[PDB]
Amino acid sequence: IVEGSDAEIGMSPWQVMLFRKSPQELLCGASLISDRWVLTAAHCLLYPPWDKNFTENDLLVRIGKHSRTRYERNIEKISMLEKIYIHPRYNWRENLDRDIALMKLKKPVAFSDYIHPVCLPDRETAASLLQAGYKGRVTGWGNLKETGQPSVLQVVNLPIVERPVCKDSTRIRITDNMFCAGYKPDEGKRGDACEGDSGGPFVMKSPFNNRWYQMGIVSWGEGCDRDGKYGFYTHVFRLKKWIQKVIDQFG
Amino acid sequence: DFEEIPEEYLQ
Amino acid sequence: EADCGLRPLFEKKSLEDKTERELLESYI
Ligand SMILES: N[C@H](Cc1ccccc1)C(=O)N1CCC[C@H]1C(=O)NCc1ccncc1
Ligand SMILES: *[C@@H]1O[C@H](CO)[C@@H](O)[C@H](O)[C@H]1NC(C)=O
Ligand code: NA
Ligand code: NA
Repeated sequence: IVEGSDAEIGMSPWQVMLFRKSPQELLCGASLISDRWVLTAAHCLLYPPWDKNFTENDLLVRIGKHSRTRYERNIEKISMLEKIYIHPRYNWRENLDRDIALMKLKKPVAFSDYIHPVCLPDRETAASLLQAGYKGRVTGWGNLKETGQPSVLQVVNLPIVERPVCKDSTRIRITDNMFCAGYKPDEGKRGDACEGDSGGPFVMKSPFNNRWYQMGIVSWGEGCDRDGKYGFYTHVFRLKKWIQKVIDQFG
Repeated sequence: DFEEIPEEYLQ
Repeated sequence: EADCGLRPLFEKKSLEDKTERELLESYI
């Protein structure tokens, strides 16, 4: 996260770290959506241009974390993966359309002060909150700059951007399964996701029921925190029918 | 970099 | 889950985090 700040303790208790076993390193962010299911970006697991194709046994999920590198004894919980599910129409060839994946844990994780699931939006909450100017919050342990790495989880709040501005900022083909967020050059403030933040959540706190909803997944961007560029996020609600299909079939 | 995690999670 | 999106150290104890107000102010 570029131009963010240190998270407060328990600020993002749905935050998940995807952790590579060997070599032991941060792979991606992710989010906890129930005691047995974790949501992330497909490109965190499958991206053939970079020879990335992880299997369940390659990875661990670390939940309840704050420090990036520490083993947070008596706080974090480490889970093994039972199964990975990637969206069947994930477009790794072109533009990361439908950049979404689910991971089922081998065993349920115990909730605590530091571990708690985020809500997924309904049609109404998405329609109400996914509006240009409305801010969400992005969290992760990714790079602090485009070209180092944080001690603890970082957070930044960013406004959703009008679709034509998103489209005009890039040569990549944008789809309805994406939205973009970030400040404009004239808006002064800044901030962005960066490499390592992939798969983490873009969340909004509903002013109607005071619950946090995951509206987006950190997907892609051209550089980090560049003027006139914006971060792109998987549109969770647009892909919710797939999420529900997978959980209903395999849950 | 990363602190070693308990071996139970790598077995 | 019925309890999703309510943080033990914040909403569950009626404490606010340092920047959630910025989000609320944007929801015009
Ligand atoms: N920079 C590429 C742009 C791109 C987008 C879509 C298809 C191909 C290439 C990118 O973000 N990529 C290439 C594959 C993964 C993704 C990435 O690094 N995503 C993390 C990220 C998030 C926000 N800002 C910067 C990077
Ligand atoms: C990724 O890995 C799986 C299994 O190892 C393989 O069958 C698949 O063809 C690979 N490439 C994909 C899914 O694009
Ligand atoms: Na364009
Ligand atoms: Na920017």
